[PDB]
Amino acid sequence: TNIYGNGNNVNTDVGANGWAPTVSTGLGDGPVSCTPPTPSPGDTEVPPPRKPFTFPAPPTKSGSRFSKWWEPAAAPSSTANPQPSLIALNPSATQSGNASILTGSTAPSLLAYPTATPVPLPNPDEPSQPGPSGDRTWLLDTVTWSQEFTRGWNIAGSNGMQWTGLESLIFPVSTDTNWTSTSSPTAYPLPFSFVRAYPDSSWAAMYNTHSMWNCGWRVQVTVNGSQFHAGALILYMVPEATTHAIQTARDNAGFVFPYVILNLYESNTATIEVPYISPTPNTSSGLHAPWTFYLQVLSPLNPPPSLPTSLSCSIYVTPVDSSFHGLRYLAPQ
Amino acid sequence: TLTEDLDAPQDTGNIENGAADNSPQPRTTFDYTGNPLPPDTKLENFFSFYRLLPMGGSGAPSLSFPADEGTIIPLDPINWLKGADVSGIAAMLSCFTYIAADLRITLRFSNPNDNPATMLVAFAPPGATIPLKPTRQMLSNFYMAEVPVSAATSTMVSFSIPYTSPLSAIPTSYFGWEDWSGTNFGQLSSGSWGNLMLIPSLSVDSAIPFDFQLSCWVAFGNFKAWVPRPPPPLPPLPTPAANAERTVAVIKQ
Amino acid sequence: NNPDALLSTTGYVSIWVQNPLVGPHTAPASALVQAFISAGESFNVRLMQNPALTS
Repeated sequence: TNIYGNGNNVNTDVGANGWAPTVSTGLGDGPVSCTPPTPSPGDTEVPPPRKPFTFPAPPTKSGSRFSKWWEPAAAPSSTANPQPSLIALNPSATQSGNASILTGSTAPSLLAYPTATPVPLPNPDEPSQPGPSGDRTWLLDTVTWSQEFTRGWNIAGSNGMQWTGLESLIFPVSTDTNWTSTSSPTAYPLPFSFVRAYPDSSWAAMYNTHSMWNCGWRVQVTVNGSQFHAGALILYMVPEATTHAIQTARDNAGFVFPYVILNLYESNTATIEVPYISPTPNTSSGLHAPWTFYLQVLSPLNPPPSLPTSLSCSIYVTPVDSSFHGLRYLAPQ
Repeated sequence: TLTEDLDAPQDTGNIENGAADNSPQPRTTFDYTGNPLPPDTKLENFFSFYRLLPMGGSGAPSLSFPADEGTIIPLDPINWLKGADVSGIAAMLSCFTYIAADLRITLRFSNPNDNPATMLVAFAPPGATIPLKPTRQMLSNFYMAEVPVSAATSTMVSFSIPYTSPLSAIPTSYFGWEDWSGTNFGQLSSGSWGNLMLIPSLSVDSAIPFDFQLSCWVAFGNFKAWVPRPPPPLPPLPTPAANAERTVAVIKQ
Repeated sequence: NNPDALLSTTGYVSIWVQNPLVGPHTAPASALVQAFISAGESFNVRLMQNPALTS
């Protein structure tokens, strides 16, 4: 029994073996398959913040392989301990490059997906990464929460892209035409709406002139209601897709993404830690914004009577372990 | 066990953290025991079976291309989702953003007119310029197949296409542009598995050319899917209202 | 006498609102916030001079 019984446990060929001398033989043919390339070295950078930047492959040999014909010879959530309500103290803090955010009560904080291993970069260059500026916590628009929002209202500040903007955005990027309309905006794509409102910041200075960019993102929202308010929020941090394919007026199964309910009962705060998910090592600048941050309402907050109906909140967004590759003339975006 | 317990531990917890705890509570008088997982759940076993894809931008299941003209049959996983049905291969891949597999097509086509015929099926690896009007000589360099089709109808054929994309992972949804200057928003033409261009032929070359009709089954293999998304909506059952609560949860009472 | 001069200052501090007060309608209207300043560790000085306020 050699090279037989492939993709066991099922009556089908699962391509268990990428290649065998046996498959594709003249006598018999199986389905084809593939194997990993190992494009030798390159500044091994892929997902933050595991990127070492040191190239495993020898540098400058440029050996080549085939012999040229013109040369003669060459060579948690566990029920063991339950987090108390916001009455109890339970301190916590989440820092960053310089700015930091204290909190009381219980702060749900998670790391959405575990950090993947590094992979050799296709291009050969040294990435230029800036310590803060371009780190710390940048404050996006402070959005107002209102009582009249029903379930799944997609509340957002002044820096978000409008619903119809999520389709037919146009060129190039911000035209100010899709960002200003009656009733807006549904949500902010993370790469595009961060540069907006922060051209001065170095991260902003970069990502214009550097072409491909690499960043992991972490988003943090802070809502403190009085001990008597009741409500909830969700932070989806949806990976790239049109809203129409992602969610339409339903949001019922939408917990498959990262979520971290705010739940104004026991919590003042929520964070998310997201490694960046994009095809190819580095996305191109000025296009292809991979993460989009939605903020939704599970239950309408009904405030204590005789007190103001509105309630206020802010959103803190920051990069993690940024990098860039390649230079060019400045591009607006 | 022990039956009556004064001190038994509570079932309370917190679901606010992203992680959700699904372990069974140790209730008294209950012996909870794990179960082996039957191997219909794993992806690479579940996607190795053939399913029917919706053809073209819309108007599934079948495509009808008139004779003498080839159809390019785009394999973009982004084109399938457009006009995609609630149930089918179409909407199952909507659960994952990125997929990598060697896509195995089996296509069948039935010629209504009665003469035997031959289709010439070619695979243009992504990306590759598809000739605007294909010719037998030009179409042929790529890769060849000669499908004799029975005169009455229904002649099948299968194929095995390795994973050629340079994207490493092909997106099933892409938010951004393709061309630097141009528009083409919301899709990428270079992430996919080639295109199948196929040019019919008739030796008799009789009048009343007519139109061939086809449909194809597609089953991935050695499958990998990197990040999940929520599955598409399924229309719920109607409320009988005669005797409710038998099925369909009641609420708001 | 030359307060806005180099080596004589460092940057500004500040205290900004972010989320305004909320509370039941029994609770008081306002709450004061008092700010103490005490030199931490490593604070050092030298070179005696008469107190530089009167002068």
